Amino acid sequence: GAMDKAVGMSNDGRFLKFDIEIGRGSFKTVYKGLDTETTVEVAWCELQDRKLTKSERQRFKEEAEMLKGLQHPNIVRFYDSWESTVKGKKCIVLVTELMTSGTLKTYLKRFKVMKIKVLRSWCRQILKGLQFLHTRTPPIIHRDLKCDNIFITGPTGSVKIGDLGLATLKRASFAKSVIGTPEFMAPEMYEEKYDESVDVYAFGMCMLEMATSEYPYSECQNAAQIYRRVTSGVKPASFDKVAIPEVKEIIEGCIRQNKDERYSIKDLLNHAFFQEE
Ligand SMILES: Nc1ncnc2c1ncn2[C@@H]1O[C@H](COP(=O)(O)OP(=O)(O)NP(=O)(O)O)[C@@H](O)[C@H]1O
Repeated sequence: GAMDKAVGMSNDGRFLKFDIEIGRGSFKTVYKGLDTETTVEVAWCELQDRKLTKSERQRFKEEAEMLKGLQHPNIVRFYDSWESTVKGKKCIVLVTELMTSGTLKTYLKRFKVMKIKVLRSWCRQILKGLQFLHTRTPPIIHRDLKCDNIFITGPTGSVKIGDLGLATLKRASFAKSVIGTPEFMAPEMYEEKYDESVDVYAFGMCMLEMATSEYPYSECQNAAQIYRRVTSGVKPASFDKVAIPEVKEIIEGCIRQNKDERYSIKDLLNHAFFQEE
């Protein structure tokens, strides 16, 4: 069967690809693969864009080297990446930990609401992962945090942050200058700046999504209206639907327009909402 047809391999024979398509987006196709060295299944991802400039691919090679030496139990593990030659163009392959239980976003669609104990636990694990990344030397900023790339190991398991280090390549992809997902992007990111606090802003919106089970700014007609609102400090309408005042208050501190007024991650971890139990 399916697991007997290895239709691709890394140069070393470590990773094998099976013709089992497990998902597809506009950036990436994901296939089930095998790590022959540990026997664990992995996610073998193939980038849709086969016309990235030499310079884009070179920069990503340097990025993948750093990603390959980072590990934390709340971060989806990055194993390797290389360029395969498929047809007429350089197809980039990434191999990552296989996540078998979907995302926070699909969890919210399935269960409709998140219980406040589950919220607290998962938000705390996201915060530990970000805090790990922010305290490396040098610091690593994710830049593209959202509910869609936060994975779970099971409905009562643990959270892993996905897509670390792919924001530059996602921007290059199809030469479209996509900077991120408007709903989660701090105001300063449209001026081409980022610091650690963009991740605090995005964490705040993830928390807003988990507390309300709706996408932030779903009232907005398009990304332009979101841009205008965020860069004048107009909150998403869902902020007033937040039912737990402590939660509301954390979200408020995370999404402040002025980056310097936002909570630090350490502030967040010591908050009574998280520090309790
Ligand atoms: N490590 C993983 N293990 C298993 N499935 C994954 C993994 N990473 C992504 N997927 C799934 O593969 C599908 C496509 O991934 P996704 O990240 O939506 O694609 P994308 O092209 O990067 N982004 P977008 O264009 O915004 O959809 C989604 O259903 C993901 O849940």
